[PDB]
Amino acid sequence: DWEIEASEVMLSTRIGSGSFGTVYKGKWHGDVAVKILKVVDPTPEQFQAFRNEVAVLRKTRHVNILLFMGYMTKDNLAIVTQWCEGSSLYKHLHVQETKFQMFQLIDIARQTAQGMDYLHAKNIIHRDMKSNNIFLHEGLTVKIGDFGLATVKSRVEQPTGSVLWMAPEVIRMQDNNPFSFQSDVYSYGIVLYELMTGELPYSHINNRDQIIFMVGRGYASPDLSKLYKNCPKAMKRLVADCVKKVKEERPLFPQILSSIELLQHSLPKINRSASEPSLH
Amino acid sequence: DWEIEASEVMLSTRIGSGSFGTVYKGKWHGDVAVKILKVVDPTPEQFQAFRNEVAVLRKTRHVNILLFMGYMTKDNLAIVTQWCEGSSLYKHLHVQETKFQMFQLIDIARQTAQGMDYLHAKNIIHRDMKSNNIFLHEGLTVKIGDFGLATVKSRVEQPTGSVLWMAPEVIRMQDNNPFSFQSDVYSYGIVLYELMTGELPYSHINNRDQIIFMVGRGYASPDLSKLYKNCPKAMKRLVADCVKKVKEERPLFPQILSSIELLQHSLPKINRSASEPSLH
Amino acid sequence: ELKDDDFEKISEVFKVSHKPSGLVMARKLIHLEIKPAIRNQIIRELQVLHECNSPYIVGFYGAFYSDGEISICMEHMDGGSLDQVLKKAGRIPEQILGKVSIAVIKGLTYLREKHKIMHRDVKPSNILVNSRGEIKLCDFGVSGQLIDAMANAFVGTRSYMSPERLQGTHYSVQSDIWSMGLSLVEMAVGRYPIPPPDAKELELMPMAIFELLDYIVNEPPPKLPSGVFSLEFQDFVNKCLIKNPAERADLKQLMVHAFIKRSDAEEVDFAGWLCSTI
Amino acid sequence: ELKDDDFEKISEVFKVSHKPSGLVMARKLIHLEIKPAIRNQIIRELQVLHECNSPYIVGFYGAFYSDGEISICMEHMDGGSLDQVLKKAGRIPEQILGKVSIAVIKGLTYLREKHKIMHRDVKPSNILVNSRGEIKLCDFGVSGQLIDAMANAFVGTRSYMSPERLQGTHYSVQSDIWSMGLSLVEMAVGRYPIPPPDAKELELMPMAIFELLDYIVNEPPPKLPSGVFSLEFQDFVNKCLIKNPAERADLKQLMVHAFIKRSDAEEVDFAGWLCSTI
Amino acid sequence: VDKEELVQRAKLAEQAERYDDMAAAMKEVTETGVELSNEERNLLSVAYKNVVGARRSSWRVISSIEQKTERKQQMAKEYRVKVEKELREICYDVLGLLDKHLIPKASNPESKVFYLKMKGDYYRYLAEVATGETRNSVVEDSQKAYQDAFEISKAKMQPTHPIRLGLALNFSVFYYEILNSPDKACQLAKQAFDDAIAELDTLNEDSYKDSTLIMQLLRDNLTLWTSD
Amino acid sequence: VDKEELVQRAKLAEQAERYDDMAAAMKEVTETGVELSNEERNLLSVAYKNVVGARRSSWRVISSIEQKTERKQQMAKEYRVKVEKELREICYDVLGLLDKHLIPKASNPESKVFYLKMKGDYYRYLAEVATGETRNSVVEDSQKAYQDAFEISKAKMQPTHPIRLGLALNFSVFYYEILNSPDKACQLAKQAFDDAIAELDTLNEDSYKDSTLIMQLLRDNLTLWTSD
Ligand SMILES: OCCn1cc(-c2ccc3c(c2)CC/C3=N\O)c(-c2ccncc2)n1
Ligand SMILES: OCCn1cc(-c2ccc3c(c2)CC/C3=N\O)c(-c2ccncc2)n1
Repeated sequence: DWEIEASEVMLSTRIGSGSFGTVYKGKWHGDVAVKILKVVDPTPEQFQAFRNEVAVLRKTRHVNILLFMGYMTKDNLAIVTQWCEGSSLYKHLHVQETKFQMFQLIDIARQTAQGMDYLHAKNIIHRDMKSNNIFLHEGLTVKIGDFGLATVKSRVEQPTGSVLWMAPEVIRMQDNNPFSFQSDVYSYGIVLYELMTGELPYSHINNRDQIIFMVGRGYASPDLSKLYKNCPKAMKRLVADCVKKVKEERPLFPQILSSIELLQHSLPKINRSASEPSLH
Repeated sequence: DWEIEASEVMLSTRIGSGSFGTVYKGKWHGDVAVKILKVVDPTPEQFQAFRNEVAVLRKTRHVNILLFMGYMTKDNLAIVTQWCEGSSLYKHLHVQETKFQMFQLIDIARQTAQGMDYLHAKNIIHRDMKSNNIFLHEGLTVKIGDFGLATVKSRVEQPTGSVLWMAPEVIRMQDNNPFSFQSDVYSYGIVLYELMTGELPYSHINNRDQIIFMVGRGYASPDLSKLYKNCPKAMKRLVADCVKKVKEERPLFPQILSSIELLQHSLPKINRSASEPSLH
Repeated sequence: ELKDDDFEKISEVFKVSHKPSGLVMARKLIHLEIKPAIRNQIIRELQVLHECNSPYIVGFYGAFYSDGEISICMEHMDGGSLDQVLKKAGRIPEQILGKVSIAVIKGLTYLREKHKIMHRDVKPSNILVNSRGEIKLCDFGVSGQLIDAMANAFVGTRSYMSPERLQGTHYSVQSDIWSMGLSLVEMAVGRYPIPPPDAKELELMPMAIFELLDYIVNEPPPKLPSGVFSLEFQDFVNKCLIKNPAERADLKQLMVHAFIKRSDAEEVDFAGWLCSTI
Repeated sequence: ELKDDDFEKISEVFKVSHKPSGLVMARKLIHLEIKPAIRNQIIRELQVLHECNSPYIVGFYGAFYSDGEISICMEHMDGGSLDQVLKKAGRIPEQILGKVSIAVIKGLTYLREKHKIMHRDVKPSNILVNSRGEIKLCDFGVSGQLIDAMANAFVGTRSYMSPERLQGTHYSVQSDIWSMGLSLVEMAVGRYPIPPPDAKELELMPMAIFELLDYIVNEPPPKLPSGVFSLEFQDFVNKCLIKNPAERADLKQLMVHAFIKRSDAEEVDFAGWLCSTI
Repeated sequence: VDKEELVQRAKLAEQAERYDDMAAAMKEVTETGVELSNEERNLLSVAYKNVVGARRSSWRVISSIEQKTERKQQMAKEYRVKVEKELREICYDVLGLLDKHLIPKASNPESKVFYLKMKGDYYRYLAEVATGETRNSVVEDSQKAYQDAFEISKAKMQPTHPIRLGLALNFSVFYYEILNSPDKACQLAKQAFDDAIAELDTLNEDSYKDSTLIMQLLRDNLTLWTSD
Repeated sequence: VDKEELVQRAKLAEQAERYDDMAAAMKEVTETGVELSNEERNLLSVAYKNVVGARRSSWRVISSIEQKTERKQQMAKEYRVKVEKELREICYDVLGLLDKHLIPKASNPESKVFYLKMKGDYYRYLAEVATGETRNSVVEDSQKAYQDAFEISKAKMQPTHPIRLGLALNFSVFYYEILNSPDKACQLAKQAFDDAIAELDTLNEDSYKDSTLIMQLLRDNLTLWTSD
């Protein structure tokens, strides 16, 4: 199927790390990216997570969803996917600090929303949506990144050690299966929030175990006034509705997609009123 | 698997046609494109071709290869794939007549060569490489289009009614199985030729059944002098070697890819010598 | 002015009648991608085809460019084309063939004397007889740009084509005459001129394109048996079918043929034989 | 000047010794993506940590930014940390605990009197004893920007954290003191302060993070049994562990404790007990 | 000889991006008194529009800096005086040429419409900076020329022609930026755009493409105005 | 008061893209006689480089048209005369200012290197159009200034500093475009680029990024020259 021989891949550089491995800019029929386990051993739990990763990536074929080229089991096990130009969205927000005009930002949101709708359509919970996952291929297009703990319905909860994007009900961990589409929706809302505030959520909160408690008990909430001054009001209300602490009132992804499409249809692309252009 | 329900897809417009169907700009989780059979009936031969199309598209996952989202069997059978911004390469060459700088042109060749190398790696013959198939998604990136008669090794020859790209040995049809990697290589060379001449191959020849005979008996050959004056000489020799009438002397795709990579490493990106730039 | 708006589809290249004029009309939906600047050229010569009418030529009406396609405004014909009518009826007697031959001969001479242009293609499917019994040959190679677009096109299953115009770029009207002679032979036999078939099939009355073209260019054109065809007919069609252009039947010696006179003198109502086929 | 070039890996946060100085050295490869402008800030305060030395604090060496990572240049310790040594040895007697308590108390007071900054985090894995027997507590919350980067980080399996600094943004040193009291209790028992376990386990000597935090904030801090701990020790550690900051053991009453005097007066060679554990 | 030579010079200059040169050249072209054709008036439009647009952008950016704001404020003010003097000089030259040789001698209706459009444009550009009685007079004159152009267009000119549509574009921007009446701009732009919609396919593709571009611009800016 | 006010005016002008204004302002800045710092000389560089680059592009395009070629040839020739006069005037002003107030009073080595680089650049720009004894004199003077700058750089300046690298870039382009000796350009550019390679990591990231940009430019143009 997508098996990959060990010798062919030409690993180049350690770009970064995270999520059960480290990323290399391999070379297999042009630019790729390889997620690789640092430890050589085939630990059964990480092996099973790898198998689930393979299956879920094989379940997806969308344009805005990372293109899983293959999985190699020989030597240290790895996943080879498309190399994405530019770094992740987290870098483009809080490391590059490149400005995003509201047109571009809403486009990014629309694309990634289409991606999430695709994952949900084939009955997959991403379970790990963040800003480190979103990748910005050139031309302002978007791809949803790793799906390491993303799984199908299968009708296990792991902190995955990623706070500020996890949902409060996911944090609370009462029913032993608190992973729903609305959890992914709340992750989406958090991504929108950090896109439209310019910083990470809950800036005033500092300590990690402080912020987990503050968002968990619900004492703390994202400060909507911290958003950009210049942004469409419908988008603001959509962010607020998507970040609702209560699960059932967060919007399912087709509805948020419809709202975003309405926003696109009512997008003031140019703040100034352009007149007669210089002919030809 | 990739089954698609009939009601969900929102077909919009007839962009064009060709290759066992007609193309519509559907709507299934964002922009798509649907190849659809005009006749409702499930003719067994076209059904089997459709099944082979499904299998071969499921065999491919590359970035420069068209992203097959799914295949729907209910009602009139169809394939849904990524919608590609901009028309095909044939349009961008002989309908848009937009100029391609040699940098951009060689980039297009490199990308599509990587794509062909991918098809060949998993043992697929495209068998139908043309300029109508190549699609130019925004940012000058490339995707290899339909694979309607593209098949795996399976170790049938059809004129497919597409002349000026078919290989002479494919035209001659002596062994009843004249479809090889070198046939695809020659198709690649013809695409390079039309990219680097600005017109269709064999312009002076007019009649179709004249040109089939002229290229078949070998009396006619592509006029290399008709290529662009401004182009790297290594590229010219690669085109000539790739368009060799004799099969065994045409280069296998990894070698042509290596030659193109060398060309990239020796690419004079700017004809003029840029000096000290205006600081910041 | 003419447009596809007032076009009511009837049957099947779609058979779509004209709404306001009350005339059943036909559209040729042969479409492909061309530069629009080239697309400017096609309409004007089709206007010239409209302004010319002959009693043995198709009805011509002004064509136009629709939303992405090139359509042709030709007349109706219950006879459709020759391919299916020969397929249903099988074979064709000498008299009908001779009358079709004189029809196509005088139509192409009408072309050569009016539009100063050669056929550039002749094909039995392009031969077609009116429901009331008139041969209305159509779709000439009048427009250069259309032929240029058709350079990039499908593969011809049976290219009834003159080998001299194939091998050498030196071409002449005699080549089209050889093509029409081959078309006449094909409609006579009822099958593609493969090498002469079994004596069984003759007593009763899949191959690749490139090797067929090789057969045409290399092997002699097929002969006509004398046990089913009159001696003058076969002799004259062979004369029209000779590969050497020196003894190809030019227009004058085309009308010279005695069987041409027999077809003119004979009475064959195409409508009657069509209804017998219909 | 210091760099990662002259760094020879030995063992494992990697244990990578210094090449030219001949000193076995340790690097903390805690890495994540930050704005480089923020990254400017971290090094200068680490220099301040280098210029301060205490007989009960880790060896400090100048840190630096490598090719995409933040490394820390700390001293070697065959004792490693407290977590694994308690895991191997099981539990710990009163004397060792008291000596560790005075070590951490005077180290944090040294911090509070020299660097004018609070610990901002206390953790038993951050408690560690030298191979020759010196408690060398390290990795303080000295650098604000590092703590800011660590805001976006993993989830803490057992956040030994003061509930008052959790719920309310009003925080004080007494909160860190409560944290260190909890760390002392944990190292005493040998397990996370879940509600008191079975009397079987006490006679012998998986839960989610958020509900653990809820237990800390809501339920009283766990008590220390008197059948395995001296009355003064448990009483004083409980006083240090009270949730109300009013009766939290400030530094002065921390040194006031009689068991502090017993630990000062007693003789416990950490090296001997380590070798017995080693 | 003079007219065609100067026109070729203007084409050489537009391929050279240097603008003062064909500014003077077309000034001399208009003062000659020959009835300008389509190409010559189009080149006039492009040249004058760009030579004023550069300075217009300069004024816009310096005004944004002034809004960003003590000595720097004074120097921004004096530089604003300079750029306003430049715009006034160049636009006054333009309008004087228009009402001297172009408007009075404009026989064909389309050139009259074109000149009225340009006149309204430059009156608008003055209104961008004009205040007090200056603003009053320039606004009144701009509106008079504007209503004149729209009347002559609706009387004897194609609704879906590029000139009438771009006309409407400039009407709408005038109503918003100067008249400060966004509603009137909204309805006028929408009604003209609907008139363009109705007869979109009446004309050929060559006009159709540019018409589509400019009505896309109309859609954009009307959405901008209704976004508030 | 004059110097800082004029400098703020120059910054306001670079945010305004209007160039003649800070051209005159920096002329007055240099004539004052104050020792220019890094920011002021950098602004001088940017302003003068762009104000000459616009006209340089104009001359390049009109020369391409002239090569494309009877009356049109004459008018292209006369317009070339105009643009050459403009370039000569502005560049002569630049060099006079340099050798009047900047070069003689330049105490620190880096500013001396900077001024020599600018002088060589403008001598090169003249050589672009100079012919006969004009070309001979300007080429000799440009080479003298160039070798002087390279000597002072290699004597007392950082090899991997941005100024020395961009120096080398302009040396290489001078050798190709003017001296017509592509080989000498090739080896000089390559050897300077290798010197930049050797000490790439000696400096901080802030210099490292711009150095990488300009040595990428060096790689590009050396590949251009070796492509032939
Ligand atoms: O610090 C993290 C930086 N970083 C992580 C990745 C990444 C993340 C997830 C996954 C892969 C790569 C490959 C497979 C996968 N999930 O399956 C990338 C990246 C991926 C593709 N193109 C460019 C960059 N950068
Ligand atoms: O005249 C026809 C022009 N034309 C053909 C296609 C096309 C070709 C092949 C295939 C598909 C679409 C869909 C599936 C497929 N092969 O499987 C496209 C197109 C595809 C995607 N985005 C834009 C345009 N344009």
